[PDB]
Amino acid sequence: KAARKSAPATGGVK
Amino acid sequence: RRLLPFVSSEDPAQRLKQMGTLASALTELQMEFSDDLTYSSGMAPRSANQARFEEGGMQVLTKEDIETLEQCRAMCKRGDCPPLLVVFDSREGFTVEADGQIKDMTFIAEYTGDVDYIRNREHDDCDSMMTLLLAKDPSKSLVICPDKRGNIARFISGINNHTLDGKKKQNCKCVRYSVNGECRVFLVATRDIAKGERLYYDYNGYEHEYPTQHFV
Ligand SMILES: Nc1ncnc2c1ncn2[C@@H]1O[C@H](CSCC[C@H](N)C(=O)O)[C@@H](O)[C@H]1O
Repeated sequence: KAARKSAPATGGVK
Repeated sequence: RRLLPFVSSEDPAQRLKQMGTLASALTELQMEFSDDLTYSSGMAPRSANQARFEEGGMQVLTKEDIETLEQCRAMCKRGDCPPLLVVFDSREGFTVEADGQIKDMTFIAEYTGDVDYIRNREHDDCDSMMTLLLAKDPSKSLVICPDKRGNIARFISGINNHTLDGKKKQNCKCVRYSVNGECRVFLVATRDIAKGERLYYDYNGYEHEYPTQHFV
């Protein structure tokens, strides 16, 4: 059923 | 806020020991080391990885930050890896801990592995898939799959997103940046990390596709 980590593409680090 | 290069362990024996724990864990998963995104047959071609397809656009890595990225990459080629240890834990599996100090805003690693279409991995059991590109047309969305090839990033733990105090363990962050028009996934320290401190970031930093209720 597929588990996926995900990260934002905006907003920078801090 | 600018990306900082990591400081490798000064003792060459410590660096070889560090690199050995990573090679040991890759061997345990029958994986080949790979410090870059790879485009294999039957998966996605390098032409599919274009940041302009990202719905809502993708932040662009600045020339100053690209320079730092290139230094860290060059450091890893000659044997100056970041000060990290892959360590087995009975409740988490393989984990990554600092084997030296890592300052706030320090580049830790790129998330590498095979680039594939999300459409091609709807059934895949791999526990370490990481979104690369989220396109308006879902058949163009891409995911990094470090099941056959990858680096230390696939071993870093995530936080429990369900507990009242779980957020307190996060000491780094995963971000996606456009580099030369392509999507790239990087890990950066978000506070000063002490030697022996285990690394944790938020696996669900954009979508909520990773179950974490049972995480420690
Ligand atoms: N906080 C946490 N508590 C328990 N397990 C965790 C965890 N963070 C990550 N993991 C484990 O790591 C998996 C993500 S890939 C991370 C590397 C993995 N532990 C390994 O041995 O190769 C998760 O599915 C979970 O099994």
